[PDB]
Amino acid sequence: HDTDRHYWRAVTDDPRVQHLIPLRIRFKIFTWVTSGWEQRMQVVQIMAPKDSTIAQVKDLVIVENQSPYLCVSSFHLAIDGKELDPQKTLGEYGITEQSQIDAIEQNDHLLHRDDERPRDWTVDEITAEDVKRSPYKEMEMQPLQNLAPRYEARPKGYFGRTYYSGMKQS
Amino acid sequence: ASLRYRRPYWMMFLKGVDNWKIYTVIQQPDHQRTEMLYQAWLGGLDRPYTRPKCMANQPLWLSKKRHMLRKERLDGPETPLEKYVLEWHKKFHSFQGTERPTPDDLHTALDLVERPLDLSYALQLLGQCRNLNNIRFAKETFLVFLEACLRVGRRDCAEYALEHAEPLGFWFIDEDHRRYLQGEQTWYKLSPLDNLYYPVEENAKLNEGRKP
Amino acid sequence: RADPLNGGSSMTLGSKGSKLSPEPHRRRMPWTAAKEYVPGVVLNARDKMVLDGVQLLDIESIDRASQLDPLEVLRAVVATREYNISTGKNIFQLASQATYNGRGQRFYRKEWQEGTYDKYVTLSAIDFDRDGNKGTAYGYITFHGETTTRPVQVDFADVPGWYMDFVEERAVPFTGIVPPPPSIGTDVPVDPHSYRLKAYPYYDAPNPPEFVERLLKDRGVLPDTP
Amino acid sequence: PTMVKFYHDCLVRNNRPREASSLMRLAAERGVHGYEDKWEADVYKGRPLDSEVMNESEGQASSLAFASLMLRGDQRPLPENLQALLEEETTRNIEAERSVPVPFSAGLHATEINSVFRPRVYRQLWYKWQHIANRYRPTAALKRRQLAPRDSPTGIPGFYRI
Amino acid sequence: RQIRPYYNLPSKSEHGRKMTGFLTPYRHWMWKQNELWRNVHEAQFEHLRRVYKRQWLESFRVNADEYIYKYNITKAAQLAQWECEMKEQ
Amino acid sequence: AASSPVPHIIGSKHIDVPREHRLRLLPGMLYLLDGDTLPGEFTINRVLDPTALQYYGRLSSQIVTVEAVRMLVPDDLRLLCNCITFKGPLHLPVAPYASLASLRGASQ
Amino acid sequence: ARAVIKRRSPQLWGAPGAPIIRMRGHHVVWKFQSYDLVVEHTHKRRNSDIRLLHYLGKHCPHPQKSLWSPDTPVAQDRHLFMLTTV
Amino acid sequence: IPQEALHWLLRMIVDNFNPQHVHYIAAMKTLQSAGELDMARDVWKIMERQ
Amino acid sequence: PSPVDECLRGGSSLDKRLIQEVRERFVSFCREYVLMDTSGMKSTILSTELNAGPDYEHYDRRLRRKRHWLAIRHRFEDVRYVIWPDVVNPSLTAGEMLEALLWLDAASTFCVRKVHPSDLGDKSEFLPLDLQREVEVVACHARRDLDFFDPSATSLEQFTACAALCVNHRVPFSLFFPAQDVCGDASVSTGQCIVANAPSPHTALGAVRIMALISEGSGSDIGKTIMFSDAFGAVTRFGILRGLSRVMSVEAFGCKDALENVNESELCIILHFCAEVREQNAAFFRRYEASEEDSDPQQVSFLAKYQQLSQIALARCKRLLYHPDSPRAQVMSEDGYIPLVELQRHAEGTNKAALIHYNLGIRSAQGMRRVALGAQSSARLAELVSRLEEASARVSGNTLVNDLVHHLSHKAA
Amino acid sequence: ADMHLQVVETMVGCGTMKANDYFVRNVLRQFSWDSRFLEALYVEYRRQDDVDMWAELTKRALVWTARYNAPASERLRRLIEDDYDTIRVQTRTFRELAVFQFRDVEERRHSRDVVNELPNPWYDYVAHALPFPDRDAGYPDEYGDLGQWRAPGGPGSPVRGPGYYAPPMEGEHQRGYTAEWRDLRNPMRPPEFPTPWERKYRQ
Amino acid sequence: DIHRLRPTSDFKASFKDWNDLFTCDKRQLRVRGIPRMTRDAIRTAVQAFQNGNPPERFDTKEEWLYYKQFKTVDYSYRVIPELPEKYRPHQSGIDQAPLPDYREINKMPQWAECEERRQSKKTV
RNA sequence: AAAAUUUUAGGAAUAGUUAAUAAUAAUUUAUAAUUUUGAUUAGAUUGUUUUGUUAAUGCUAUUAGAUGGGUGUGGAAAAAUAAAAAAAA
Ligand SMILES: [Mg+2]
Repeated sequence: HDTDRHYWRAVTDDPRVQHLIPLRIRFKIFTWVTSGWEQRMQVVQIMAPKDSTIAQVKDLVIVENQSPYLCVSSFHLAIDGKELDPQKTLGEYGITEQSQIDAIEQNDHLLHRDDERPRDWTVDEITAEDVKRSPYKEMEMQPLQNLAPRYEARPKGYFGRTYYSGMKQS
Repeated sequence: ASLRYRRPYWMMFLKGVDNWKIYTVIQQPDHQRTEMLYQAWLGGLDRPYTRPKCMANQPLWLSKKRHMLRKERLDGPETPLEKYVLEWHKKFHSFQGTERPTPDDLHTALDLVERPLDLSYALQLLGQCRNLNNIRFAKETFLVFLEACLRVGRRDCAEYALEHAEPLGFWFIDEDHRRYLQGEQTWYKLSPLDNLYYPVEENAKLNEGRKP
Repeated sequence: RADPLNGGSSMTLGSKGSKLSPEPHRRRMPWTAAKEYVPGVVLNARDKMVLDGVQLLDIESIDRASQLDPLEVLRAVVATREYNISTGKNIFQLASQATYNGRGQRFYRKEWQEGTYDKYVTLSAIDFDRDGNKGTAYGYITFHGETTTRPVQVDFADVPGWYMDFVEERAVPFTGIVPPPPSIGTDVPVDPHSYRLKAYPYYDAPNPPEFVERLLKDRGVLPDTP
Repeated sequence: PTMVKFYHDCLVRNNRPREASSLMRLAAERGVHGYEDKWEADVYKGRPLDSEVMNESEGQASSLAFASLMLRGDQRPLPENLQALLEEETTRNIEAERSVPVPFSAGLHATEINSVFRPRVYRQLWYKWQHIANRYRPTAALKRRQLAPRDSPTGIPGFYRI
Repeated sequence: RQIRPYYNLPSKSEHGRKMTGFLTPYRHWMWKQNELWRNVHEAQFEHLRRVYKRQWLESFRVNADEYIYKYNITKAAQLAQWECEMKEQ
Repeated sequence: AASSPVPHIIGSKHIDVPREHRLRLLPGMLYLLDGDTLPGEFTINRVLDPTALQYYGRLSSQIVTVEAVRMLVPDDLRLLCNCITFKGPLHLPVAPYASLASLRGASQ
Repeated sequence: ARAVIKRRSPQLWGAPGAPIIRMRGHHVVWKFQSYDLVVEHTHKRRNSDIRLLHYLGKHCPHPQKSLWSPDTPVAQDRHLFMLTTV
Repeated sequence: IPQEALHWLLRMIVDNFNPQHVHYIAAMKTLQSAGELDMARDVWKIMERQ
Repeated sequence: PSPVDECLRGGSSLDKRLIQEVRERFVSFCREYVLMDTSGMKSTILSTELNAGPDYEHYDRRLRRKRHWLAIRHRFEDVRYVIWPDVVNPSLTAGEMLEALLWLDAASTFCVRKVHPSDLGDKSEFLPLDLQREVEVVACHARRDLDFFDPSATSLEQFTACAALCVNHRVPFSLFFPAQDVCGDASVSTGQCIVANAPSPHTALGAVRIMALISEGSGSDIGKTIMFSDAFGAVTRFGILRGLSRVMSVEAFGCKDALENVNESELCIILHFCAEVREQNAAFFRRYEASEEDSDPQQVSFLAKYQQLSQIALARCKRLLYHPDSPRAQVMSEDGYIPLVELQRHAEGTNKAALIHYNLGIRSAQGMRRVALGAQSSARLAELVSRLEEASARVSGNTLVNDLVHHLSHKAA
Repeated sequence: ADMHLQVVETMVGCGTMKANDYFVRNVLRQFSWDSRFLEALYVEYRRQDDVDMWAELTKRALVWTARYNAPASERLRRLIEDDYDTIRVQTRTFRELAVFQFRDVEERRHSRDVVNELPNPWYDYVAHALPFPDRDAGYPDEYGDLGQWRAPGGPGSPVRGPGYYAPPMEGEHQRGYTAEWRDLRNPMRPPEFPTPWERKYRQ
Repeated sequence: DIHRLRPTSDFKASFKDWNDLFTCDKRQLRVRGIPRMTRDAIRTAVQAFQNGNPPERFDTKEEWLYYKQFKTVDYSYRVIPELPEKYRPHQSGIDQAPLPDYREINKMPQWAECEERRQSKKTV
């Protein structure tokens, strides 16, 4: 239970605050209609930090797609056909929220990933083991079903017939 | 009514020992000498040995040795059937054995009968296959059993199988074997290689000629 | 808990039941899981009065002086077989006398077919040890038409009291695999003329009139008199 | 009688049942007090000594390797290629059972557990010649409040201190 | 205590107890009848349990609301008096 | 695989990882191939135990008939391969967009 | 869950069990015996200075004469009285 | 019962604790998730009276 | 008083079994010094023990270890020419002399360092010994006989210990091997002799010891030890290539959980070895790993082993970083004694679900720790992970050095 | 499951008699389906030809509620309740009916009775649930008396100082011991309330 | 009468008929000369028969007499065997394990000799 | 887990020891720790505004309890014996 916090601080300070961009990245998929295969677009939306590189954006797409049909092989990020250098920042390409980014796959390969980083990893090092969802998708407050409501069963000083003082000093 | 808190936890579900109160006080030095003298009294050990603290019975490696070192009760087999009984116990009566016998292995024991003492050894192997090993017999098992008892001249046990065969395990007994032992027929088989009715005391009456 | 009797109700300790949950109440004792048990005292103790006047012989005693007459040996074998059958029929005693070790046949306990209880086990595999009356049996459990997906270990498979009826169509050889019998709701379509449910959830059997008469005579409502 | 009590506990600690059975047999014949009832039969009567086995093994050849093996009389040895494979089976199983530690012993034999010794001078006793290594008497010999009343000093300063 | 009637299944055993707990179907049926007659009483028991629980919670709500009102007035007057004494000091 | 297209469940050959990366990448991976061709550097152990073959009863009855179950143990004894040979056709209806429609033994 | 079970007071599911409302007595004669309706554990705590959870009241099992009969005569007022605090 | 979500706030004030904003947010969300809107407005009135 | 004191009291020292007895008594003396239970023993400077020793009640806690080390020194000055005589058929083999030298070095590294004012002797006796002549004599007696180093694991530990004795005591390791393997060479170092004669390790820990002795055997000569390529990418010396390929063997680093017993300090050695191999042979790696196909069957094996070792080392770094003190981040000793298994084996299980000594056996194994990254570990791993990349890569966008820096700042705050 | 529920309800409402096969093949074994699926499917069970097919399909639906841990809702049990004269399928347990009869007869007899309709303060409400009383009963005293040496009593005692004379105190203890602590032995004035609850109780 | 310490069947002469048995309370059982546990069992059986429970209980006398012969301190239906001072044959005077006479046990029995004589008569 | 409060008519030394620690399971470091504001040991020794007395903040009494080698079982050793604490119809 050592969570590196032994007091009550109701406010959120600067090391947990991140500056994020809602980047949506398109994938070329194929759906079956009565005629045959039809090419459509599947969008994966991530929150990438502003100072991140394109390899980090690719890793964010890999860890936050949670779909077994999209990130199956080695893909490549591109804008208007021109491929992106994965060692460059998003600010060097001027990538904004309206920038259309595509993911071109090479299905002959097989993407072997190692998800050793948890999905909710911030600087405070507090992650859940049964997390199952990116922290931007989950709600802030919800009902706790795992715990149990417990009432006070140990009286301190008052036990009975007449409340003279109640032993409030104890 | 449980012994969970009266004896140590390694004696959980423990039944069938001689006295489980012995193995709670083994570590006392007067009982520690008594255990090591008992292992020398049982033999099979070249060095002084005590059984482990969390064991009541003998260990599996030690009881396997004493079962292999134990001399058989039948010494000096005269007949090849009695050598097959010693091969039966080394194979189908070893310590913690897994393999079961075969109905063809029972046919080998029923084909080596020479003296009437051999039928007592062979039919007790037939009882272990039905009761102990619980093996379904083959289709020709009563055929080998019938000709085994006729070598030793014992007909009263061969007709004993006909009045109740399903306790003995003979699920197939052909009608010519039933007519022979009950007295309807006077022969039980026809030889394919000699063309004569067995036994040979009836062949002198039935078949006066020899045919291929 | 996972499954309490009548919810949480604690006016008496008998209102909870003789066991508080089907799960084991402690983690260290998995043998305390709630399951259907079998009266092994009456069943495992066979009648020893069929061995009187019968000279049994030990396995190790293969000396020449201890051998018996072959008629006496044969009546000892008959008496030992009648001793092993005297209480009931085992699974391993019924399957050894069957084709393909009884694979695919339906074995059932005596009380598995009476009342509104309907349950059998379609046998899939039996691994005999050297003592052929024991071992371990496997099968698909069918309870009121519904069937398991995988073969389960048949509990109390060595205790006698089992029955089966041999059907040649259900026999599966050692080359093939025993197919699971179909669930009457899921796999095959439901037909009332083929299988009709004796019981269902939220159903209790009607009261027999002899039990009603017996309880009203015990409580004193009916004038029971000699 | 104090020497036989120590020497019997040392031989059973060092895995010597033959030397301990010969000690109880010796103390019963000599008339040592406390040992006239403890007399054990000699199960090693036909067996030779352990020291003469070892130099015989360095230098009948079938009985040379299996002279140390103890048999009941109703036991026979295996063939020598089969028995020697079985003899190394037992010596790897004895060392496997002796290497596992007992979890609540502090690495001690059961003889050494609760075996604190001080001489007889530590508990209200003085010199006597016949008590060579006399263990001090227990604290149940002298109870307090039977030698002096309540709130009154007793003349036993270091009795109950072990 | 679990009743062992004389017409239960007897365990012919010299190494233990002489009567098992295996019933008769009549015993099963009459035990079910007694179970239902206890089930009526325990249903009323649990009903009164939940009724008394919500009664205690509603009483705590009302008394806590009154105590919160009076204690807020008291603490406001106390803080004003403490501020005046601090100013004088 | 008979109802939706799964990406890497059916290949044209065994996946060729190097011998040094064989123990690291291969466990946890599954693929279906056409025909009974086994990978090299493996010892073939056919499962003939009826106690072990009984658990494919629902797989052989309601789906494709199980012909042979083999366990492949390598020279270093550290990477098993459970090879099961099925015989077509499927008893389940196969979608035309499914992965098993790209298999010759499953469609025929 | 002991080796030698306390033969005179056996209970269920170990100590300390569920809280139970009991009517405990005193170690006196019957003519001065009174009862205390108390809330305690299933096994009685004899190693504490807190031997009960809550004290619900006192019941007197001896009937008292109605000392309030001429106040307001109602039906069945002159019968005896059993005093209890709840 | 959902009334306990209103109860454990009130026992927070009887035991002389100052309820933070997360307690009011959690109480109003828990009482809105159970359909008790007047209890959520009572939580708001408790927050205003503090 | 040691037993060796009664062996040097005027006997005939040329007798062979007397030399063997002296050797085994000195081995037992050094081993009972090294494995001494030092639980209650404390050495603090006490003023009242100035003109005397420690008091009679505190002999075992204060005087015992110091007198044991001084007895070890005073017997080493009398015995070191009997066990290890000078080089001019021997009385002792090379293995038992190596064992005596190893226990002597283990007693020398753990000597008593604190010098009290009560001590009448010189403080220079509280320093570790110089065992250079004994390492040279053991090296001569080990190069005298053939097949002293074997592919077994015990001979792998002996190889590690002999390389350690040559590194610590300034002796060249080439004296441990016959001179025809060193002939044709003007001068060879310790680390090159390690990397040329290393056996293939069967565990990750033996490879970690070998990779540590390679780095520590050549401090400034770490460039000349592991350079096997030219400045253009062509492989110069294939002997170093074959040694470095059989260091990162498949029986050691082949499994996905091969680094499950690697602590925070050994992972630094692994990453430092990988970073030094990448830095010394950068023109080889940046040419061959990207889009180059090679015909040499040894180079692809070395490249696959290096990629596997780097990936499992980065995976172990992410394991120790992203899951601190986790049950999947715990380590254990190699061939570790788990006593619950041996307690279940030597008992009788009538019900196998009832495991005896469960509440103690499930807690205890041979050394098993919850592993988390410290300050000295994280500050070194943040350097080594950045060393694993190329010079043209941006160290800002690396998402593991940034996580290590933020972990350092969060744990320091 | 809610995507399959609309398909099952559409196949039930269209009267195609194939919604049960879709529920078996797609929703039964591989989904965590709620009971309202059967609330559509019983209508599909209702439109069968013979009554025995309807009965066996309803009983098989009840066994499906038992097996896959999906308990039957109140609406489904009330749907099967309305056709009990035709199907004779029991949809309530043996326990709930014995509770229901003894509860309903008692509640009807209680509603018709004119005597026991009066309110009962022991049964209707809880008077007070707070740990402390709402008004001052005078106690505690916070002073000693004659023969009491221990003041303050320390653990579990409300006495704060000696009764009559004390060692010299400073600060808030000087104001407390002489003026501000409780004193129930005062015959003129009770221990005073906090402000402003003392101004309106001056008389 | 199911208990050993409740001899209910010893007091058949203490009542005249059925109504006298069923109308007597515990004070009238005390003045008739009945011990405390016996009259408590009698009154409990009468009050159980009045509530609809006939005395259908198993007689626990012989089972408790079986469990009494062991050294259970709490009579908790356990089996605790007594350990004597000599539990091994070597300390009771027996020197070693008894060897069987292998020439005596390997002789042919009398029925085997008679059947061999019958075979020798019938073969010739 | 913490604070806190014992006594000796002839008053002196104490230690499996104190803190640090990448150290579970301490091969290291230190000018270490207790004590004349009364320690350790030895003697007496359950404590407790509950008892008694008196004008008395004085003097004088006490019976709630606990228990590192009997069994690593059990959630917890409290386990070799207790008129109830009614112990699963
Ligand atoms: Mg230091």
